[PDB]
Order: sequence, then C-alpha cells, then structure tokens
Amino acid sequence: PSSNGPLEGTRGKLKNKPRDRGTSPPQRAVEEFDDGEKVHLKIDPSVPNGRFHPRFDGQTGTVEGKQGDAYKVDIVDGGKEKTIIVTAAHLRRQE
Amino acid sequence: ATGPRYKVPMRRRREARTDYHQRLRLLKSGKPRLVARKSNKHVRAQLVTLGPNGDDTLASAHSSDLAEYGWEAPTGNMPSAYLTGLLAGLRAQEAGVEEAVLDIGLNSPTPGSKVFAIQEGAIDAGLDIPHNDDVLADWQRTRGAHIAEYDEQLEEPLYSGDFDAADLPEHFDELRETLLDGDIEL
Amino acid sequence: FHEMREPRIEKVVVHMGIGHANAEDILGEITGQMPVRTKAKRTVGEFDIREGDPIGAKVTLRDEMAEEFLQTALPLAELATSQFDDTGNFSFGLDVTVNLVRPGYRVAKRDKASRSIPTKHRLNPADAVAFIESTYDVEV
Amino acid sequence: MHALVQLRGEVNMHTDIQDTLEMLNIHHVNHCTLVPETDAYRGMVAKVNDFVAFGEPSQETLETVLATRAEPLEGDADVDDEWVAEHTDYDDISGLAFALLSEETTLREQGLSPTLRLHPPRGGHDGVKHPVKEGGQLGKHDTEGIDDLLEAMR
Amino acid sequence: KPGAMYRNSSKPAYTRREYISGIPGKKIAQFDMGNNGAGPTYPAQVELVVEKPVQIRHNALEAARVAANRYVQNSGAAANYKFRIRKFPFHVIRENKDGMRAPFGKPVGTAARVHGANHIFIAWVNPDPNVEEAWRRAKMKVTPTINIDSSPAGNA
RNA sequence: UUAGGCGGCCACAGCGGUGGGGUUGCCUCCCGUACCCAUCCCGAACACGGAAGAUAAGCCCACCAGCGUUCCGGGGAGUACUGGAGUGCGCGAGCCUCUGGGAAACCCGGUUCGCCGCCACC
RNA sequence: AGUGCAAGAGCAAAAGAUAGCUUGACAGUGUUCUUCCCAACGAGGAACGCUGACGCGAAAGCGUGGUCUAGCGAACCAAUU
RNA sequence: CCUGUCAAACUCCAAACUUACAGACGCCGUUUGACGCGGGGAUUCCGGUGCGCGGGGUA
Ligand SMILES: [Cl-]
Ligand SMILES: [Cl-]
Ligand SMILES: [Mg+2]
Ligand SMILES: [Mg+2]
Ligand SMILES: [Mg+2]
Ligand SMILES: [Mg+2]
Ligand SMILES: [Mg+2]
Ligand SMILES: [Mg+2]
Ligand SMILES: [Mg+2]
Ligand SMILES: [Mg+2]
Ligand code: NA
Ligand code: NA
Ligand code: NA
Ligand code: NA
Ligand code: NA
Ligand code: NA
Repeated sequence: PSSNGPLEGTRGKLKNKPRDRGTSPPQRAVEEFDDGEKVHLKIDPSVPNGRFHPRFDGQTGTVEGKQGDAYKVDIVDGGKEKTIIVTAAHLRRQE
Repeated sequence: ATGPRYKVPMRRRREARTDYHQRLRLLKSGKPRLVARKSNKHVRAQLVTLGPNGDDTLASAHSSDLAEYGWEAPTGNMPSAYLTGLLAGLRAQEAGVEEAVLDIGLNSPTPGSKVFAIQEGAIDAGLDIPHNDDVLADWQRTRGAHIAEYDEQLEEPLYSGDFDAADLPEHFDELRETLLDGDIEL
Repeated sequence: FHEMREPRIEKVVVHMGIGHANAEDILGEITGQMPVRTKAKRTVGEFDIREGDPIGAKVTLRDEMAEEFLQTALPLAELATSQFDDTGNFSFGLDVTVNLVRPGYRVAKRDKASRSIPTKHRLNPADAVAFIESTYDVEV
Repeated sequence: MHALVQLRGEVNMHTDIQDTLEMLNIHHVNHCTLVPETDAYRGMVAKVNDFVAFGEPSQETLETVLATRAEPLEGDADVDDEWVAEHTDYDDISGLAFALLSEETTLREQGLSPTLRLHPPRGGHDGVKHPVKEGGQLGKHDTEGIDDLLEAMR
Repeated sequence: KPGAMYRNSSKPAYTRREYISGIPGKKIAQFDMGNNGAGPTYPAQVELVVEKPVQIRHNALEAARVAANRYVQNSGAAANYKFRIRKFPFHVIRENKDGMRAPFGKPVGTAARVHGANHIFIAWVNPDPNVEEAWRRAKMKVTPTINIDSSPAGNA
C-alpha cells in the first residue's frame, strides 16, 4: 500500500451500489441481540457511526455484552482473539 | 424511474408520511411510542411498540369512539384531543403498558397544540412520558374555554345545530370525570 | 365537477428588483402590507459581490389584498398571450406576478402526505386567459 | 461406492490434495480404499482426481481383492471366509463385499484396515500422465476398467 | 523502432488519458474511405481478419491502410466502394530512453489491440474484388498473419 | 381496510396513462381567524375553530407495459473466464485435452403497474 | 450542488442552505480497535462507555471539535496549573 | 437516427476463487493428552528455482 490509514483500499467495501444509496432503514439500527448470538459484521456505507476497522468486514462474531448502546462482539483475527465494539446498524443475525 | 442507477425513496418517504430521521431518534428510548395523530374532524392516539414485521399497536383511542362514552360535541378540538389521549392512556394501562415517548409524527411542536393535549391526557391516564409542562395548554383551553368564549361573540351559533348554543367546557369535565373510574373498554 | 375546478387567484407578488431599499415605502402603500428584503446569491461585477445583501423587496398578496390590488394593477397593463405561463400564470410591469390555480392546491403545499398536482388538474394558459379575461378586461 | 487407488507419488503434489488422500486413509502409492458415493465423498475424490484411479468394482473383483489384500485392523491374519465369518456380521467374503458395494457397512465397522495395500499392476498400467479418455490411467474408470486395474494389482 | 518492442499484449491496459500526458498524435489519416456518403449497400463485402492477438502501432495502421486504399485507385479516386478500418490505437506505449533506475518509460506512441479473429479492415465492393489485392498489400505491413475473408458474396 | 393510523421489505413498489368511488363511520379538498400558535411579508404554510359545498385534486378501488425495475423460458452459451492435472501442440505470443465450476451484452417470449404485519372500523 | 484542503468514500423532511441560540473544541477515568493483519512493540489516532458539569430541544435525543481516512514527537531540563 | 472503437487509477453487470462462522462426513485426540497455557534453549532476518498470477523493463 502507498499509505497505511484505516480506509486504505476500502473504496469497494465501504461504498454503496447506487440504489442502496441514501439513509438506511432504522429497523436494523435498533435490532437487539443477546449474548451468545452469532452475528455477521458488515459496515453500512450509509451509517457513519458504530463502525469497526474495515479489516473485519465479513467476520461472524459472538455477541458478548454491550457498551452503551453499542455491542461488544468477540471475533478471532487469524489466530488472535479480539473484541469489537460495534452498533447494530452494522450487524446481522447468522442463520 | 430514470435508470438503473436511480434512487427511489423508501415508500413512506415518497408518501410523505414517515420522517425516518426522527423515527430513529424515537426508537432510541427503547420505549413504546405514543403516536399522536390528527384529522380535520378527528384525533387519534396509539401506543405502538416495535415488531418483527412492523409496528404493533397495543392500545389506541379515536376521537370518534369518544361519544361511546357520552360525547355529544365536535371531535377535532382540544378537549377532544386530551380525552382521546386519556382514553388511549387508560386502555394502555390495562394492556400492561407503563411508559412511552411522544411521537407527533409530521406535526409541529407548537405550544398548546392538540398533540401535546393528547400527551397531557395520556400522562393523566397514568402513563409515564418524558414531557415539558409549560409547552402544554393552560387547562382551560384544554377544557374548551377558548371556544366557549368564542361563541360569546355569538350573533350566530358556533355550532350548526349540534348540541347547545354557548357550548359546554363542563361537558368536558363530565367526560373526564367518567373516564376516571370503571366503565367498559378501559 | 366544476366549482372545484374553476380557477382562483393565489398570491400576487409585487417586487422591485433594484441593485442595492427606499423603494419599500411605495410597495407598502401600493399593496397594503410590509415588503420583504431581497438578498442575492453569487458575487458579480455589477459591484454586487455581497452574498447576503438587500437588493430589492417583494410582497406576496393573498385573497382580497390581492384582488383589491389587481383591481388597479391589471388596468395599468395591456399585454396578454405569449406573456403567459405554461401553468396559467403571467407577470406584467416594478413587477407584478399573478399565480393562478385550482381548488385542491393545498395538496402540494401542505406538510403531511403532500403531493404534486396532476397535469390534468393543472391550469392551462388558455383556461387562465378565460378566467381573468372574464374579469374586467380583454386578452391579447 | 468406488474403489480408490493412488497412482502418483506425494512429491510435488499440493498439500491440501495430499492431506485429502490421507483423510481417505491412503498413505502410499498403490494403496486402495473403498469410498461411499456421497456429496462429501464426491468432492474429495474430485480434488484427488489427478493422482488417483477410481470407479465402481464388480462384486467378483472386490471379492478377489478383499480376499487377496484385506487385513485386520491389526496383524498378519489372512482375511478369508472363515476370518470374515468368525469376525464379521457376514458369513463369507461375498457377504462382506455385497455389503460394501451396497454401502451398508465399512472395512472399519468390521474390524478391517480401511486400506487394501495392493501390488504393482502386472503388465503395468496405462500411464500416469494422461486420464482414461486419453489412454492414460488417471481419473474415473469403467467398472470393466477399474476391475482390470484392481485385478492386475491383486 | 521495431515492432518487436511493442507487438505483444503482455503489459496492462494503459489508456487513461486523465493520468497520461504527452501522448503523440495518431498518424492514421482517416478511418472511412471511398464513398462514405453512401451506406453499405453493396453486394460484396470482404474483410481483413487478424489471426493472432497483437498490438499494432498507429505507424503500421497508417502504412497498412495507405498501402491498401492507395491501391484501391485501380478503381479511381472517386470509385464506387467504401473502406473502413474499425480499430483505433487506444493503448499508449512507452520507452525507457539511469539504466534500470527510475525506468518507467515516457510516452512515445500508441497502438491498437486486435484479438486474433477480429477484422481490422472491411471493404465494400460490387463484384470487382481488386480489394482482395488491396489487402494482400495491407496485411503486408502489420505484424500478424492474416485471413482475407469474403462475406456477402456467393458470386464465385 | 365503501376511502383510516403506525409500519416492515425499501422500484416486483419508479415514470406515464385510463376507468370508478363517497347524506358519514372515513380521508380530503373545503369554510373561517376570537383564541394556543404562526409568516425576516402574506391564517400560503404552520396552529387553532368549524361543516355551506364537492368527489374536480389527493386518497382508496379496478386496469394499461410505452419507459425504468424484479424474476423466469428459449437462444446467445456450456461460449467468455476459471480451481486441479498433462514427457499434448506451438519458434514463440499462445493453444489443446481431461476434471471440477461457469458469465456478460443482446434478441425473442412471459412476469412486474407492490407484497406483508399490527391496530382501528357497517 | 454543497460539505475548508489530496484522493477515494458518506449525506436530501440532511451530514447541505438559511436563522437563532450555545461554547461538548468541557473536567475525571476507562473499555476496545488501530498504530504493529496474522503476531510481540512506544508516542499518536479512533470507536464506544462511565462519573461530574453543562448547551440545545416538547421530547426521544444530539454534542467525547470539523461527515470519514493526513495535520505529528521519548527521557533529561525549564516554565506553567 | 444511423454508423466506427476503448479503460490499472470507469462500472448497469459479473464469475472461477479466496474468505468468517456453524452443521455433517472424514481424519485426529482422551495410557501416543490433542486444542490450549506457562517457562528454558535456539537457529534465523544474503536465499534460489519451477508453475500460476503478476508490476517495471526492447530484453
Ligand atoms: Cl474495530
Ligand atoms: Cl397527523
Ligand atoms: Mg480493488
Ligand atoms: Mg497392520
Ligand atoms: Mg515387467
Ligand atoms: Mg509408462
Ligand atoms: Mg374522480
Ligand atoms: Mg464526528
Ligand atoms: Mg537532550
Ligand atoms: Mg485474493
Ligand atoms: Na443506505
Ligand atoms: Na542517477
Ligand atoms: Na504479416
Ligand atoms: Na434581512
Ligand atoms: Na376524488
Ligand atoms: Na496507543
């Protein structure tokens, strides 16, 4: 990479297809999850807050408590265990 | 509409019915919404919760089913609103609902407005709702005193036939009084 | 059908596009109500670089205030045709514009469930000339 | 149910491929295993397709091989009818064979090594550089095709 | 310089002028020849088909095109036929003209990427294929071996 | 749902167009400014009060595919591309066979002029 | 279009415009990610909390500076609270 | 309307493939103790080649 900022190489993953453009529906930004629930991490291009480091887009973690309204999701990066602070807006129930 | 790249607003935004930015700030509380709505002739008051396939209404009250308790006056005024609020408030209570936030939809937060009236009523029904006392009307206007005095400048009945000639904010009291004990559907 | 289709006057805007006023005075008297400042956009060579800046006034008259004005304004005008909107409007003159439309217009101006007026229910140039012409004067 | 026979060595072959052959209980060139035709098992043999020889053997052939190259989960013990009978649910080799082909049981379930360590093909095989459709000996085979190889390596 | 230096399609597609500057002008004079006032309303249609994907410098294009049309004056300056070269030199080409240090070359020209089997030239004639000869001469000045294919023309 | 309120999915719902519908449950336009409230100027809007009138807008109902969209059939196409293998071919660029996957454009013909949830309601 | 500045991205009853008001560009202390994928490493950065005190709003709520990714600096010593 | 072409820093589309998590089979572990945790000792931080994909370069 020519630079090493967080958004380096995120032109594709952090951009919406033209039709999904514009404010996202509030239903999923308010979803409630329970500890132990498996959730997929996927940043919503339209939702600025509650994000996580793009590197983790695509991970399926395990909700384990929350911090403020944001949730704390455990994931494993390669072989390393990590806790990710993310809001519902960027989460989806597995299955 | 124009092409593949075109962006169509969500349905309730095309219809100019739902303000989605506000809806989100509303759902934040995690509490049930006290949906205050109006019509030229009527005034609605619903207590909505969030659901898997859309909102769920646990309790409602419409200015029309007000007469079902002895209302013999118009149904698009302040006294009407308040009561409809108190009516929904009570039903709400019956449903096991204890608190809610005021959703006034696409209306304006004007002081002494009917939505705040709906809110005053709902609160008096025993429902806990974040509010601000001095943004509400001064009880008398809620009774419908502003209208009685307006008919004082008579010369011609404010009410075409309807009931009374000088109107009755008392009829308001008699009704509130009624709703505060027993009766069916409450 | 009719009655709820027959034209009516909705606001008559009388504005003086000056370039920097003392003019408000005459608009107030000519109409019957206070005028409104007219700020301008974009910086330009006519020493009009100031974004926010009084550069004329206007007055939106409705109901009787609008008729009682046109009942003298119109008389001071001759023109017609070509000089008419595609929506049935027309401006003459100091400017004096007249917005014309039919009964269910509040549908496109209100906040809730607002909507744009269907082309069929819109007012045509012709249908406009008729209404006004049929009110103290002659077309073309 | 297909008969798998590794025909190409391990040197240079992708590891993820080699590991699969290993999960299918084959660890040496010329070793054969019997695998059920499942979605899961299909995927594995397809991945191994270029270093193996497979197909469905005829009852008799399986029997010949079983008789000639089957082994207890441990030891020299020759697997003959008597062995089969005194040790398995079946009464003889044919009883076992039939069960294998009909995918009702496995060499393990009967206390037999999942691997038929065959002998080099008498007369040699058709080459390990081309598939069957090309005159080689790699890939899926005819029941007649598989039998020939299996028999030659009996 | 030789075609050897640019005839292969091994480098990335390099054509974004918004990022490349100092690109030489194309030597290709025209793309439509003959009676371009008329539309392909001719009985016979022969084409020149390249048989290998290659890069053809605007140099060769012009030299190949000239050689063919210049010959199509076996039909006369205002003869009845139309000749088209359908390819355009979009691929910008460089040259590293310091040894291998900072070697990204500088723009020196352009070429057209033609895939084996595409038709680079298309002529339209009335049963008067002198055009077949105009092409034995055109594929004489381009890298690939070529196929002279006749399409609408069962008049053999 | 003989017209409502809040929504979910967020064009299959968009754009354009035709037909139908209201002494009332109704929604509207509509009528009107003493009040609460309101316009940097206008009761236009917002807010409040109300029914003389109307179904012409909106809205609800039924329908049209011309455009945009969704999905499907047949063709393009098992083509393009591609994971695995090859003492197959080719001066080479590159190609071919075996195995496992498999497109886009475009054309023709269907589909689509929203679906679903809660509440209230001759 | 606009959103201070590269580029890429976000945004329309707004994240833009106008008006008004306000000083959360607040003190204290953390969780987590990043810096340094995996996988140890400081400063710096960010996301998200809590305690305290406040601003605005009818209220839900929003404000841990600017819509997001650049705008930065150890020990010793000095000055300062 | 018709007609002729393109894109590493274009995208109305769009694979093969890579990848998070889970189930199933396989394989492995429970005297051969896997997975994991803690500690002692390193060596190492001139690499090269084939193939696939590359970027630069006439090569
Ligand atoms: Cl993170
Ligand atoms: Cl409302
Ligand atoms: Mg990319
Ligand atoms: Mg043994
Ligand atoms: Mg021999
Ligand atoms: Mg041989
Ligand atoms: Mg109608
Ligand atoms: Mg911010
Ligand atoms: Mg020092
Ligand atoms: Mg990759
Ligand atoms: Na969105
Ligand atoms: Na140098
Ligand atoms: Na040649
Ligand atoms: Na001003
Ligand atoms: Na109507
Ligand atoms: Na740090």
